Amino acid sequence: ASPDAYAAMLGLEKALAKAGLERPLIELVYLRTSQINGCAYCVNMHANDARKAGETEQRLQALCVWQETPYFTPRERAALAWTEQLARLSQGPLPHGLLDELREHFDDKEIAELTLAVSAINAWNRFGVGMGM
Repeated sequence: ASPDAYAAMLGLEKALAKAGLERPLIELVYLRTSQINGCAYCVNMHANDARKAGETEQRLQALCVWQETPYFTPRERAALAWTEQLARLSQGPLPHGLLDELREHFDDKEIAELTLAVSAINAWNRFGVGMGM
């Protein structure tokens, strides 16, 4: 019964849904940050969503540890490092190179889309965790 809240939160996923970032990738972004933030609700949602959109079990189980795995592409790995360091903003400055490295795999407008995706899920993880979903 804060409907003004739920919809402010949907207006992000409404923009993301119009975003030129490929959906399998924003699902890896959502699933990975939900791992880091401990939203079990979000992890179960997007995990299955990613299944929906055709992800393999092998990559799904490797994302928890993607850094060490060959299963993700350079473009994926660059979005996953952005998402990892923006999830852990509490702990660290971002490394200076991160923005530059990102530009070697995404055009400027993809980066803003990547960034709203990661911000949107960081928001949702906080609603989930806070309300014991």
